[PDB]
Amino acid sequence: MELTTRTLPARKHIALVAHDHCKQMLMSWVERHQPLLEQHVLYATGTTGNLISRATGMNVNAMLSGPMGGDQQVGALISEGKIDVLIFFWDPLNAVPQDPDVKALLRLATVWNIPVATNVATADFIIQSPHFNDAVDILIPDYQRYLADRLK
Amino acid sequence: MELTTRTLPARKHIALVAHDHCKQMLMSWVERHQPLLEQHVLYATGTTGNLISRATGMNVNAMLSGPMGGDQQVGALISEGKIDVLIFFWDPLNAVPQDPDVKALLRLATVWNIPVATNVATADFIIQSPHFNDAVDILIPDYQRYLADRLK
Amino acid sequence: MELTTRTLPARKHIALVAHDHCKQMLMSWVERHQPLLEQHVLYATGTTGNLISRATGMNVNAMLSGPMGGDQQVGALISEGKIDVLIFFWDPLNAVPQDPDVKALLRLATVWNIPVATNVATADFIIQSPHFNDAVDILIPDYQRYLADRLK
Amino acid sequence: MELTTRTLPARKHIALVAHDHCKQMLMSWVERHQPLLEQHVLYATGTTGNLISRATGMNVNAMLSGPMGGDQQVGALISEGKIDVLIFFWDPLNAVPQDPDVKALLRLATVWNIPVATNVATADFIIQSPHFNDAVDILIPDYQRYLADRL
Amino acid sequence: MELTTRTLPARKHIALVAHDHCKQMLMSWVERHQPLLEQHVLYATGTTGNLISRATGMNVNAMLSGPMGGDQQVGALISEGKIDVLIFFWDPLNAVPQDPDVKALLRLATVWNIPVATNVATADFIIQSPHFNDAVDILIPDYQRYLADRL
Amino acid sequence: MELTTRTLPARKHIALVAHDHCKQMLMSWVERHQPLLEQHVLYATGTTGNLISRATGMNVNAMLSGPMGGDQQVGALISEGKIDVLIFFWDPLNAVPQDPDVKALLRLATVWNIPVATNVATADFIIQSPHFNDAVDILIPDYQRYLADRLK
Repeated sequence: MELTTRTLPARKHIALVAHDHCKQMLMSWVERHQPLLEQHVLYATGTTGNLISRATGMNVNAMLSGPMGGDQQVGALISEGKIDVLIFFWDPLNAVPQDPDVKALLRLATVWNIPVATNVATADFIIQSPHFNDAVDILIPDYQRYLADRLK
Repeated sequence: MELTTRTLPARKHIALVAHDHCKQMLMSWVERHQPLLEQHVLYATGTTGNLISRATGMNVNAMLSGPMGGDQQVGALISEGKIDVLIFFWDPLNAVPQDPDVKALLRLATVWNIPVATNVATADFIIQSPHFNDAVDILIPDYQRYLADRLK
Repeated sequence: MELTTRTLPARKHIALVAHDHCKQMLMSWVERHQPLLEQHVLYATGTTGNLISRATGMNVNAMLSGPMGGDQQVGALISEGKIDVLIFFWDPLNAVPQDPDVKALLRLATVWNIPVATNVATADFIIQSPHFNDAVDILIPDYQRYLADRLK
Repeated sequence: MELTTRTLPARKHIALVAHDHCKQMLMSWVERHQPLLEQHVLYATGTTGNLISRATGMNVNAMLSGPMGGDQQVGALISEGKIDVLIFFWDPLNAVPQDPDVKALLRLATVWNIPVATNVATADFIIQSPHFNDAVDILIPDYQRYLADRL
Repeated sequence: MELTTRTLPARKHIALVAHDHCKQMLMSWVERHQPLLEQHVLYATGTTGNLISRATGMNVNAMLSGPMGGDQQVGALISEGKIDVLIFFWDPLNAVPQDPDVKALLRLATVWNIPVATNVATADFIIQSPHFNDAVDILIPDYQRYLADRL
Repeated sequence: MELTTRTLPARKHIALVAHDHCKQMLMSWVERHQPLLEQHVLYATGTTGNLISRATGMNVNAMLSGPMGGDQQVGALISEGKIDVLIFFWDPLNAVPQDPDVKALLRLATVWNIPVATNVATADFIIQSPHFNDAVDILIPDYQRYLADRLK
């Protein structure tokens, strides 16, 4: 449908989310890039958020735990254009009860066209990118026109 | 233990959501109960919310459209205890792309134990219940004890 | 789609189903409302059924266990107009093997427009509704007309 | 879990089901095997059943249409040991709203261990197999034991 | 859509896949038919493959374990016409994380119209079928015409 | 589980896949990055592969169409370590018949820890990252040890 533009700020609002068997990976990743991450705004789901702040002293805006709605809170923030980057390490080897929430979240990150990482390799390539700390124009769906065509 | 208590106010915060093929059904339902619904606070996804407001003249807090993240916004409000009742007329005869969002939303409504109607019959029974206009206590999981246990 | 009507008898045919982690939740709910439930016809899936009759002494028409086909037996009965109310406490925090059966059962309960509760709050609202003990009409899809078109 | 046995009678109770895009495929298959199928008991979902009846003239016990509950009716019969063979030509190239019912039906057919064909090739192999026309014993889960242990 | 034909060779390429809870049931099925299976070419997912080889001494082309991609490797071979029969005993009573890989594999087997068995009864009917050791023509999508219309 | 490492060659093996409604976006994206891509080895699903080679003249190893097995062929290549990067613009606003294949493919990409992009924003950050043209070590699961424990 109709697409418009949005500018990701130089200072990104990053969401960090990880499944239990993936928390250790996210932790190491975060500790390895702390100096850089400290330059942006950090958000996370309940458990993930607390484990990170307690371990690194970084300021993290913790949302509810994933199974309790954290994923949907993050999804909502992305739709509202309040989250610019999503680092979501989900477990591809273990059945998760909130699997629909997981798919719904990834679905929204895809439609709102924001940088998304589901593994370390992708996360490294993203944060080591030269424009990670710059303003970046992205194409996003034009809700205004979308809804307008719906009310006709 | 693992559960606590929440009190639903007399003036309920109602979320109204409907798939395209079920919108007429929801519209009719809303019209036949405009008198009572006017005494409560209404929320709704994009398209649904506008249609209702333009047809009945009631104040409706419209969020994004479902496919664009509206379901997750509703789910978020529910997890935050800002939505007391959910009327979600999803289409059981049509496949939708935001199906994971649909499932995730119903999953949260189940978790947070709030009144949920997925069809007209259930909506009618719920709205005709006595203390529907009264303050009612519901059992909800104790998030504090939950998160605390997570961070052991 | 064409719609016709069906009359819910005063003495409702209630199906009671609960996943393992919600069984104590359902049991407790049934005992609290025994004086009321005793006035209706009860049906349930294998395990749930036996646990109820053995704990309350009430007569329950037990079907097969969910995983073994119980869910579909209930779905069939619903489509056939033999079940008027569905109380299905599925687990929102645990993945189950018969998940497709769960979704298929809730899909049909939605299609045939009967009161459905997936949590305690909704269930309480339904049974306290004034017409829970009266005969009431509900709108249902007109199958004959639906099939005629299919063969048109 | 403990297993027991069930006998599949010579005269089989067959459930015939097909998605719209696969109906023609099932119709052709049923027509070229009519002489044999006429010897067994046929069951089908609503639309499929009616189409087969008027096209071949055979007697078919039509259940409700799939989207309307037909699939679960068939599942119910299978779990009750009333269906011996399932011919389900579902469409692998088109999204279906009753997808959960489709997966649920197939899950049950697996559980109760009855012959199941989801395509023509499997359907042909099945009906050309010797035990299709005679009684044969199959292993099934022992429900009694299963339920007893649950309690 | 547009169809064409393929001929399964008398000597079939069989893929054997089973979830943990169904492995033993697959082992018993294999040994019970070893004489016949010995005359064919066997493929299997990682764990399943090695278990069969070590127990019967039959040669088996072992692929990666299912969760690691083995289901997709089998799916790939099927679409390439390298697999003629699929014996997939998936667990109908236990959810697996690679559930999508399971559905995708079954979806392809359906599309490419090859004999497929998800339980013992179906597997026995197919294996006991007369033309199991003969060349058999099956109808398959005409990929050429298919891709041609796309562009 | 036990992990090991793998080195992604400087000259990457890239898989390009896109759903119909996303083909135009991928196309123009490839054209705008043609100079970079020309120095690598490209793979793609049926339709997508031909459209690209036809419009850019680049050499593309085309597999089968996704709905016909293409996604599984790609997943197979990934698990075998023959694909280093995956660009998959799947349609988040459309229900696809091969949905399971789509998820299975994304699941493997996650498991094998290779760079993956599902939208333009992510694709741009990845291709501009410095290590894109350099040999890179990634953490992958140790299959040998994994399989050995399975046969214990």
